[PDB]
Formats: sequence, C-alpha cells, structure tokens
Amino acid sequence: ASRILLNNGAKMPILGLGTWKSPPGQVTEAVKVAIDVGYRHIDCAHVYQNENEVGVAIQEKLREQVVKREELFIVSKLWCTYHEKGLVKGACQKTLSDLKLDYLDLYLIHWPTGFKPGKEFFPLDESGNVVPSDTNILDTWAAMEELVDEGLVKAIGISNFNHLQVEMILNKPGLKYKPAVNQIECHPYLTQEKLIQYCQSKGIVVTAYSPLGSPDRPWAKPEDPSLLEDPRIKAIAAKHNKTTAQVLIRFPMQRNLVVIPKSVTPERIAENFKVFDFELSSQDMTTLLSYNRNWRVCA
Ligand SMILES: NC(=O)c1ccc[n+]([C@@H]2O[C@H](COP(=O)([O-])OP(=O)(O)OC[C@H]3O[C@@H](n4cnc5c(N)ncnc54)[C@H](OP(=O)(O)O)[C@@H]3O)[C@@H](O)[C@H]2O)c1
Ligand SMILES: *CC(=O)[C@]12C[C@](C(=O)OCC)(C1)C2
Repeated sequence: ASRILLNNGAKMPILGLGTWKSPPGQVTEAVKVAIDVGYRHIDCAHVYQNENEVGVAIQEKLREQVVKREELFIVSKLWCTYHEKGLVKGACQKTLSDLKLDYLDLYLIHWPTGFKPGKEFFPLDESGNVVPSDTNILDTWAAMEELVDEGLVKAIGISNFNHLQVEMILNKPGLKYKPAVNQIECHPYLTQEKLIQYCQSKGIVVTAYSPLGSPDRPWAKPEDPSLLEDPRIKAIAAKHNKTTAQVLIRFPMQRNLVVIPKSVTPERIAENFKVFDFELSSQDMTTLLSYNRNWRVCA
C-alpha cells in the first residue's frame, strides 16, 4: 500500500518530497524530477522561502499532463508569527498564491508556539529568547478549522506537538475537526514510540521528518552522530543490498508512518523512491528502534 487513509477520508501518499533547505534555484527541478519518478506528495512551508518555485514545478507538470491536481497531495504549514486567529486565513492564502494552487491537501500548524506577529520570522530579544505572541493553540485551531469550512484546505493538522498538546486539541471545547496528521521528527535516534502510539490510537497519522537525520542542517558539527554513516545501519543496508538512506526511509514506512526525505539531487530523489521492493525484518525493526537516544535535529 502506497497511501494511508486519513480521518477526513483522503488517502495520503506514504512517501513525500521534503523541501526545507532546497534552494529556490534548485527546488523546481527537484519537484519536477520527483513527480516524474512517482512522488505524489510534496512537503512545503512558507518559512522554507521557496514555495513559489515549488509551485512553478507543479504547474509545469500539470501543463505537461504528467499528473492532474487530484493525484497530488500538497502539504504546507502555518508559520509561528501567524497564530493569531485573524492572521491564519491570510497566511494560507499567501501560501496558495505562491504555490499557484486553489487548495491544499493538508495545512499544519508548524509549531505549537506563537511568535510576535510582524516582519520577522524569528523575533528575538536580548536574552536570546523568542518574542512570543498572545495566542494559544486552541484559538489558532479554531481558525484552522475555518479554512476547512471555506474549502481552502482538505485537512488540517499539527507539527511538533507533544502528547499533552495533541490532547489539548482533542479535548478542545467546541472541536469541529480532529487533526489529521502530526508531523514530528522521527528516526532511529529519536524513535518517538510513545507519541506515535498515542497519535495512532486516536486516528492521527504521523509523518516522520528528518528521516535521514538532516545532514545538511545548519550548525551540524563533526562530533554529532550521523545516521547515514552509522556502521550498524550500514550493516542492515548491506544485508538487503540497499543504501543506508533507503533503510532509513523504509523504517518509518513499516511503522505505518508517512516519511518525507528531502533531496535536490536527481539521483537521490530517484534512489529514495526505490523503497517498495524490499522489507526490513522484524529484528531489523527492533534493532533500529533500540538505537533511540532522544537526539533531536530540531530542538
Ligand atoms: N515540521 C517541521 O518542523 C520540519 C522540520 C524538519 C524537516 N521537516 C520536513 O522534513 C523534510 C526532511 O527533513 P530534513 O530536510 O531535515 O532532512 P532529511 O530528509 O533527513 O535529510 C536531507 C539531507 O539528506 C541528503 N540526502 C537525501 N537523500 C539522500 C541519499 N539517498 N543519500 C545521501 N544523502 C541523501 C540531502 O542531500 P541533497 O538534498 O543535497 O541531495 C540533504 O542533505 C524537510 O525538508 C521538511 O520538508 C519539517
Ligand atoms: C530544526 C528546527 O528546529 C527547525 C525550525 C526550522 C524551520 O523551518 O526554520 C525555518 C526555515 C525546522 C529549523
């Protein structure tokens, strides 16, 4: 099965293309190649600063008759400076305009924390701390629900929400739509077993971000661990005649997760799609889960 049924009745492709850190001048080609090779799910965000160029690729592939819109599953996210109820719709409309789309398949609250609204993505103060906004996730959620009612988005969800934050949404007085997805960091060093089990028990699909460990993340240091170079994981890959990246993508798939590896390199975009022709064993899965160290790319 290449798609997972969401609680809104739509089917979400279990493999998607990530676009954080994909330069504007390279992401159009990346999305074009991804669609050609079979990807039908693109993970986007306003803060990635490249939605226009993602949209150019989508429009070109629609024009070429490679895909139709209903075959694509386009995800974007609401940035922290737009958590005020009155700003959510405008943020969504700006993303739709940049992507050249009439609707999104899924729109996520990018992080539970609201930041001061304004012209800074990351308003900071002298202590190095973010300037927050007078917002809370329940009022922001009500504004997200309105986007579903208006037909701008087919599903709404959350990202980087912990157990208690998910529970706060689910217990929200007046709740209209449950979150369809929680998108969280997940890989062998941060396996998220409890949060995943909780979300799945509530019918919330989990998407694993940074599944390769985000080796291109800013501020990576030589002392940091590296999933792609972990010899224990290389050994599992060699056993299956696959690459380490392919093992790391297949791992979340066998946990009934969606996974969104990022690449701008055509060969790697294609390699990362070749994960439907093999199975990790039960022991492979248990062994990968045993590597958890609660180590986060995104703190
Ligand atoms: N919701 C959130 O807060 C959040 C946070 C983080 C990420 N995300 C989403 O999740 C996506 C994936 O996470 P990520 O971008 O942090 O990192 P990632 O997908 O774990 O890793 C991307 C890095 O791996 C390299 N790579 C890709 N395929 C490879 C392969 N087959 N062999 C070797 N290297 C390979 C890429 O290189 P090249 O691109 O140069 O090929 C890039 O350096 C993001 O792009 C974004 O869409 C969301
Ligand atoms: C990893 C972490 O933390 C993070 C937040 C982010 C974004 O998105 O930014 C903007 C670009 C993910 C970084």
